[PDB]
Amino acid sequence: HFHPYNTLGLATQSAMVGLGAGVVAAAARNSLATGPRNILTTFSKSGGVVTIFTGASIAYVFTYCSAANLRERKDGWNHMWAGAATGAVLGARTKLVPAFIGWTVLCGAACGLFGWTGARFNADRKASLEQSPKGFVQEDAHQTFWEVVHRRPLSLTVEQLGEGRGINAVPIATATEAP
Amino acid sequence: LRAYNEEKELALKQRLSQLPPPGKAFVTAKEAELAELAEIAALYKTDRVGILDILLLGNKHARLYRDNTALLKDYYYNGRRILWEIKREGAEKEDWVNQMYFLYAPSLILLLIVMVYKSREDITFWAKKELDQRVLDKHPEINDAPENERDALIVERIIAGDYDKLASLQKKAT
Amino acid sequence: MFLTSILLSSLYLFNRILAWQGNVKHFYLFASNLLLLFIVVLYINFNTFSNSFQFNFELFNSLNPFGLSNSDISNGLLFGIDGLSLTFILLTVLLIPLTLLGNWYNINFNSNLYYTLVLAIGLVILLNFWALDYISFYILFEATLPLLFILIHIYGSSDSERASFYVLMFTLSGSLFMLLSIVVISIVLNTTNFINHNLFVLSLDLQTIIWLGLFIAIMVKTPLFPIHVWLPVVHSESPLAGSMILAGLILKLALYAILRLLLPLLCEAQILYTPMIYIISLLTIILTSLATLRQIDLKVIIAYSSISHMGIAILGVCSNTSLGIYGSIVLGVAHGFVSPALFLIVGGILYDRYHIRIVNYYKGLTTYMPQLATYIIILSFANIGTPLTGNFTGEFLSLQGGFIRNPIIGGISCISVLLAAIYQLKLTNKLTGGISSIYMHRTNDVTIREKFIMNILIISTLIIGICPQIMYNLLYWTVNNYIYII
Amino acid sequence: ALFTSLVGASGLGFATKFLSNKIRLKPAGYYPLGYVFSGVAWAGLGLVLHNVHQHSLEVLEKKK
Amino acid sequence: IRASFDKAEEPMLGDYPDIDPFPAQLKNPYKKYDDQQDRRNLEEPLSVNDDLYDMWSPDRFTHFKNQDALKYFIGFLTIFFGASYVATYFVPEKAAIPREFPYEGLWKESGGTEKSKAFFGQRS
Amino acid sequence: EHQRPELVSFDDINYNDHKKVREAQESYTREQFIRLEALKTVRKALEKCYEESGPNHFEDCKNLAEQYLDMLPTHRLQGYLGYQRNDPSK
Amino acid sequence: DILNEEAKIVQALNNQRELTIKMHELKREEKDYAHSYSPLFSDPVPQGGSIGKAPGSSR
Ligand SMILES: CCCCCCCCCCC(CCCCCCCCCC)(CO[C@H]1O[C@@H](CO)[C@H](O[C@@H]2O[C@@H](CO)[C@H](O)[C@@H](O)[C@@H]2O)[C@@H](O)[C@@H]1O)CO[C@H]1O[C@@H](CO)[C@H](O[C@@H]2O[C@@H](CO)[C@H](O)[C@@H](O)[C@@H]2O)[C@@H](O)[C@H]1O
Ligand SMILES: CCCCCCCCCCCCCCCCCC(=O)OC[C@H](COP(=O)(O)OCCN)OC(=O)CCCCCCCCCCCCCCCCC
Ligand SMILES: CCCCCCCCCCCCCCCCCC(=O)OC[C@H](COP(=O)(O)OCCN)OC(=O)CCCCCCCCCCCCCCCCC
Repeated sequence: HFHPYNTLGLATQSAMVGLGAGVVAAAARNSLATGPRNILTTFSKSGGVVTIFTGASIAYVFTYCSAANLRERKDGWNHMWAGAATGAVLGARTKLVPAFIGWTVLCGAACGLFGWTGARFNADRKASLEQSPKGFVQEDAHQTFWEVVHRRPLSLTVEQLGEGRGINAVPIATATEAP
Repeated sequence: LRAYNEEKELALKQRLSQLPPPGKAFVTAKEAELAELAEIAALYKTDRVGILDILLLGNKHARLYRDNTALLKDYYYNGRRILWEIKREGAEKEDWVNQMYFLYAPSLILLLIVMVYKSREDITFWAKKELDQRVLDKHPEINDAPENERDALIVERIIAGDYDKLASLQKKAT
Repeated sequence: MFLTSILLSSLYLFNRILAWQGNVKHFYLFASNLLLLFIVVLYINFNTFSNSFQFNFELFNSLNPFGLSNSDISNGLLFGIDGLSLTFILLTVLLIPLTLLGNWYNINFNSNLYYTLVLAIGLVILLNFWALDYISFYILFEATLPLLFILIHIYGSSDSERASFYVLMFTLSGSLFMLLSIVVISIVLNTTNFINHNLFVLSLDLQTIIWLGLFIAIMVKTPLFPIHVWLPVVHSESPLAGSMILAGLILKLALYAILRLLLPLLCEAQILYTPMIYIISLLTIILTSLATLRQIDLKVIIAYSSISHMGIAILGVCSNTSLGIYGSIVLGVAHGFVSPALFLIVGGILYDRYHIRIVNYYKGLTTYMPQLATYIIILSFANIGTPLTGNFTGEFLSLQGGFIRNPIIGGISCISVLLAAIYQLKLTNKLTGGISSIYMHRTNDVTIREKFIMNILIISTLIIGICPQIMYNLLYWTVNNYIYII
Repeated sequence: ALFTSLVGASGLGFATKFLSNKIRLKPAGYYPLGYVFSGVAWAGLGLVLHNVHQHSLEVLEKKK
Repeated sequence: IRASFDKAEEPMLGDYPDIDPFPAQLKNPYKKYDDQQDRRNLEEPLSVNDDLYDMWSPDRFTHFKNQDALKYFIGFLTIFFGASYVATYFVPEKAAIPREFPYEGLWKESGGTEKSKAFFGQRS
Repeated sequence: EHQRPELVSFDDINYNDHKKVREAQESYTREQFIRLEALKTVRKALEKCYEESGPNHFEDCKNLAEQYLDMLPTHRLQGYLGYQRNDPSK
Repeated sequence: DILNEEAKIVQALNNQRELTIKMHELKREEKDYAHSYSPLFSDPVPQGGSIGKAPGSSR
């Protein structure tokens, strides 16, 4: 089915990557600047970039792996919880409570909308319309995604929708027949 | 239809050039200056041209016209607000009442009349007649009854049998 | 040659009426009144006994780009009606001269511009109900918005700018995701069509995605609670005809679009989601009608009233019942009658005279204007759900259909009869009674043109109120069409 | 039809000449002969596009 | 200022006078105002949440404190239902039998079937 | 003139021609209206039974009342979409 | 007379639907070297660079 994650291993890999991105962005901030700057103002007038990269990396991957491990499935919700943790780390830099709540909620919603579309910038090859079976079914078969039919099985309607509202396993007519 | 005169209309504009603006011509809170303007208000009220002239003639005449009617229009309504001017009667036709009482209102009454009589052809009248027809088709012997009995006899069959055929359309269920 | 000679004659007659009369407004009234005559003659030749689309015509086909096309292969833009379309067209076309009437003396500066924009918006929402492709529905669904932007921006209150922006912004932003969903339909089926589209079945996981993109656009246009946000300001800072055409016709256009576009091919989706629609419908009836009580401005109250009535309307549509569908249609048509009369009462008789819309100035309008106060009360009571008016027929059959599908949602949906009365009569007794206001100097009684508009918009509620069967001859197909009870 | 395409493309030409008169702050019928000129030019573009579409359909018929 | 929601509106207002909310009814009626019916002078600053302090506002009784009146109302409520519920115990029995019915309790008469005699039936 | 169009069904027809699908659609629709007029006829007869009977309507037309309350859940407009989108026994 | 004019339009739209599905299949179909490169010189085989050429270099 699935495979659980190594939260400590993926977290320390991301911590090293965020440390590296912080050093690169601090050097790019020195060299693209004005005023008296030296070799030691890399981490002095840094603007706190290495804290941004480090905290965002560790929080997103730790909350993503922990939420994927306690739910025992991988879907778009884990990106929502991880993006909420990222928004918590980015929103604590502005030391205000309603700001913080806004950063958490909106960053979590944006990352959940990201992770629900596949969590990929690029395309998936087998899932797109162009590389998948489309059009009508040629004979009767299990109608896969992207396919059209004329008539659907009623057993599927009872299994997917329910046995309730106006919906029945037998139409209301021949359930009421004279013999 | 009717016709206008060019020279009268040029003389109208020559009259209008020596006249004050509409924002001055009545703001004096009589008949030395206020008696030439009510003439001009009747000149607005009278209609200079019909349909045969507007199609066939050029645009210089039409521009001269439109300037004349705009100035006469201001001299009519400003004098009606401050103070033919010095009357007070009831009979009058606003510009819209020609084609709202005589075209909008009768077409709306025509929409009412066609909705009311088009409601005769409804599914419920037709379905009642059809169900009576099916009962008369299966059991024709109630034809032989007199007038008052037959309807009642039809009801005794409507209760005694469904007469739908809706289980026959759903032949894929059984 | 004949139909081209008609146009070459009529454009010439137009140019001549321009050269001789400075306004056009006579010719615009004449044209829209002729459109009435034409559509009712189409109603006479309409066959009610056929479910079919009777008067079909293709535009912009390959083999004939300019005009009608009779070919074995069709890729243009289809157009045609059933009963369900035609009802709204009737409600459309009798509204169009009245707004052209409604500003007959208000607009002074640039007449021909304003009346051209108002008639052009009315023609676009005529052709909205004729359309038969998904794309040809959508091209004209959004043709309105430049005309609405230019109309709200140039003319209005002091706050014309922000209101014209919001009518572009929210309406656009919902309509884009609508386009996303239309594209996803048009690449699976390879056919946008209002005829065949109940035949095709999509996967439940694929209906699950498509339906969100259409439904959030209908959430924007029939303003349900998450985005009900542009509606009071685009009314409260509109001119008169823009507000009338908006709240009488655009909201009912999205009420039409939830029937025409969603209920045929999203059925198996639609059952899984009726509780979400009932959440949002009850939550936009309760919470918008409660926000009406704290209002300082006067056109804004009738705006939030329109929100509450459309919130009642859409839970008859998604009710999966004959009663609910018919009640939503009779609510939509009767609200399209009663509501522009209320925007006339706040905007025409009461903003043309005093030019300020704050409620606190207006008191005791009876003793100087008795027949206006007469109108204000009998249009108040027609709005609530007080019967023999057609608004109650819509509210009643909609609440009944909403009680079928889920009874507990109908129990709290039924208190809307109370909540819709509170703010409306709270406004009505403040306008009607008291010593006449020290701020308002006495002005003219209601003129003949305003009384004309009012008498028409009140008789047309009362006829539907006394007998709602007068338009069942159009809908008895389309009440049975959208029902999915296996 | 060939004829309606001609009349409508000439109508597009009348629209271009009208809008070009009216950017110039001229009257509508300022230079009336230019309506004929532009209408015949845009009608000729209609001729060309209609004939190209004829030939493309005739190529599609020959693939059977 | 005086009410709690008026204090809740305070951090929103900016360059607005923040005056004391006072009821337009509990103004005395005999002082001459511009509008006697509104009880309001021509240019008088309107309060934070005015329409609760309007003449068209609630009636706003002044003879009882509202918490006290809550107690008195619920007191009369509770004493009536408690007195009636306790007086259900001190009741006398009646002197007649509840009356009987022919044809086995008219069960055929009130619809009924021999298998449904218990649901549509009387005392016999 | 009381014309009677012919009944066709959803199952024998091809769904690729539109002439037969629309006829089956209108047919199933109109049959629901016929079935509904049978319901309304029994409601009219039950009202006449009650008004003639007076006090003994409990036993004069227990059967007509039970007939009406048994027909009411199953005799209404149901919709062609539910039968044409889904197939029983497949 | 209205059901037949339904069916004419639906036939004319299913014709366009099949026309599109065909013309979308015709794109992803692979194409010959004579159609998708130069028509003249239909071989991909080079024999390029023949002045000091060695026999046995052909394969
Ligand atoms: C309009 C409002 C905005 C709506 C935004 C749309 C985004 C919604 C996306 C939904 C959708 C695209 C459909 C969208 C088309 C309409 C687009 C509308 C406009 C687009 C703007 C992307 O579905 C995504 O869902 C994500 C989670 O929800 C998954 O995340 C990831 O999870 C991990 C898994 O490995 C990743 O490892 C991880 O990296 C991610 O965490 C992705 O796997 C998946 O691609 C669905 O696509 C997919 O659905 C499945 C069904 O199950 C289909 O399988 C079919 O069914 C089975 C037999 O029945 C058989 O398997 C198969 O034989 C058959 O093929 C696929 O065919 C496929 O196509
Ligand atoms: C700018 C937005 C983008 C625009 C995209 C859409 C462009 C629309 C352009 C307007 C032109 C459409 C209206 C005229 C076309 C219909 C004329 C016609 O002849 O209809 C033919 C139809 C059947 O005729 P036929 O099959 O030939 O048989 C006749 C037997 N007696 O006969 C009929 O069934 C009657 C048809 C009635 C049509 C009523 C339409 C109401 C609106 C009319 C004015 C539309 C102008 C709108 C201008 C604003 C642009 C949207
Ligand atoms: C078997 C069970 C038995 C149950 C019995 C117990 C039932 C108790 C529930 C009582 C509810 C009463 C109905 C509430 C709405 C009544 C509205 C109303 O009457 O407003 C009156 C008010 C004017 O009154 P006033 O100014 O005080 O005095 C005037 C005399 N000079 O008019 C105004 O000022 C207009 C503005 C205020 C309008 C009210 C706005 C808020 C409405 C809240 C409605 C709440 C509904 C749900 C109630 C839940 C109760 C549990």
